[PDB]
Amino acid sequence: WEKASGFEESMKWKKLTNAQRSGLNQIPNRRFTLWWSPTINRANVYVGFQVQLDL
Amino acid sequence: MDFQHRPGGKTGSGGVASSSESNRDRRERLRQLALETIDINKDPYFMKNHLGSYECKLCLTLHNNEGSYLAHTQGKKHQTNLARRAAKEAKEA
Amino acid sequence: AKHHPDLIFCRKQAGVAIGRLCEKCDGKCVICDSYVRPCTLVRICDECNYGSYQGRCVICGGPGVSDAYYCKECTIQEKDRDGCPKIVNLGSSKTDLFYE
Amino acid sequence: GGVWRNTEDEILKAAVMKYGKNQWSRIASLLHRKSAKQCKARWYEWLDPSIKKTEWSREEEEKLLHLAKLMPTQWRTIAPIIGRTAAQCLEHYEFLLDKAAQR
RNA sequence: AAGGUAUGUAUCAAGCUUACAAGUUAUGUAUUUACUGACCU
RNA sequence: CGCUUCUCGGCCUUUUGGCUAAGAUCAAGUGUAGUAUCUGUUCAUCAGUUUAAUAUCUGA
Ligand SMILES: [Mg+2]
Ligand SMILES: [Zn+2]
Ligand SMILES: [Zn+2]
Ligand SMILES: [Zn+2]
Repeated sequence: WEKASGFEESMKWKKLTNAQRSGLNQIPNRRFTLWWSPTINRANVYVGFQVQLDL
Repeated sequence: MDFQHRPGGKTGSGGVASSSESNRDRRERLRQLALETIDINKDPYFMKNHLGSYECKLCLTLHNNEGSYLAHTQGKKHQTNLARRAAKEAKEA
Repeated sequence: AKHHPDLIFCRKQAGVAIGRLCEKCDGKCVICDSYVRPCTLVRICDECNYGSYQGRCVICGGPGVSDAYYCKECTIQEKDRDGCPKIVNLGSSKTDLFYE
Repeated sequence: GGVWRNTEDEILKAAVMKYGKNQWSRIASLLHRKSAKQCKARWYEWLDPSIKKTEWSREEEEKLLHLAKLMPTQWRTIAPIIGRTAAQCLEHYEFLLDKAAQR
């Protein structure tokens, strides 16, 4: 799995306005959701409305 | 997500500036501060020259920044050696 | 160089050995120490090109890559017709920085 | 380190003259080394215009030498009582007077 | 569902609307602050 | 002439209004070679030293 620099010692010590300082990091939260995409997006739990992405 | 209780920010923000622009704004801000303090003190000997430095005009002394001028208000009392020029201004008390 | 005032040049008779510059200093002139208008190759003496010191940088003493040159402003002042411009001593910079 | 030379003391005097008393981040925003904690610490420790930073009297010394015997440490409890009140000006008095009562 | 990809102006048609009423130089120093050299991994 | 009141002008706090949990948080720099500038600071008559000239030493 991931190994890469979540500690990130002195990250490259940047300025970090507000929401990039205290907000939640979306990217592990969405790679977990990508990872179980067959069972979080399974076609037959309710079998009514489905919406296909464009392109 | 708390869309209510997340630390907010506005779109199109451009972000917080780097150290060079921040402390340049600090130097301009401090210039405005010292200018308004000597304006309140109504000091008639503060001069700023052709390159952004400060001069005690009776003193004829140069100063790099603001606190180099307004800490030159205590030493070398020509500030009261204008009593000689006041005696030339008026031959009595 | 012009920046470090304590660096001394070799200044002996310039032989046939063409000077070389390291990869960190390519494009630098040797005397006026700039980047533009290179006009004249560097000829270094035989003591400052002997054996272990062949193809070595004129300034840094690192491994050379490209040939060294003088400016046009060193050329027309004839600062190429003095001795060999091989900077000899390493003094008070890149020594204490090594100890730091 | 907190060295506090003169060219920041006089800028702090100007800033407290402009901005106010309970507003310290806004005047630590123009000092390039200092935080607001250090600004509070100096302007109440050294630069306050109520601080009578000289003139050791005789009434306050006979006061403190049996006020710093009531509560033997604690030079921040007996600093407002003496009113010399820099809380180390008191400690300067007490160590100087116990050198001069020893010699 | 809202809570995020701003809103506020200035010209250019269908949407909708009635099909109507109508002739004082100065020193020595403790000492910051500024400044220089395309100085430097 | 003097006294009190009224009205017009010469005018010396006017910052964007109020309230919440001061609404809430934040704010890293090196090393090298050199200069400039503040603050602190202090400034009796020969003889030779020295200096463009001046200003240390020694002399009574
Ligand atoms: Mg918002
Ligand atoms: Zn050149
Ligand atoms: Zn050589
Ligand atoms: Zn090189």
